[PDB]
Amino acid sequence: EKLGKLQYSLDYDFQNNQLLVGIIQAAELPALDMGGTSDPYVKVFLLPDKKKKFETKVHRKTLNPVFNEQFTFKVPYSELGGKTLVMAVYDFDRFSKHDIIGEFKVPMNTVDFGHVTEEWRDLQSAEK
Ligand SMILES: [Ca+2]
Ligand SMILES: [Ca+2]
Ligand SMILES: [Ca+2]
Repeated sequence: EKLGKLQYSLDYDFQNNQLLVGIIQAAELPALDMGGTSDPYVKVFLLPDKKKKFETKVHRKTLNPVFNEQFTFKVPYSELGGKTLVMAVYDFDRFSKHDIIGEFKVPMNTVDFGHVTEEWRDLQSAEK
């Protein structure tokens, strides 16, 4: 199974003291519907609390979508280090329980916050 990835561009602005989470694009995702398609959308939040749980616009009928949506969490830097950033790209099924594509987590203590960390990180298979 070709499980795919999500590219992000994540920064912290120290004049306002806020987190910044630039969700760019996903590539090569599995089809979870009876026509070889997916309806992808990213659920974007922070551990362990879940302060501002976000949802991107749904890009219906594609396995390679482009979101371009920066999600801002207004949190101080001493509280940010312990918190771990989650992105879970989901298939929208309109009526039934929404079938997960996959997910990964990124600790803020591993991110060096000089400018912007911009990288492709891979989506691992979730059973949710
Ligand atoms: Ca589905
Ligand atoms: Ca669907
Ligand atoms: Ca379903």
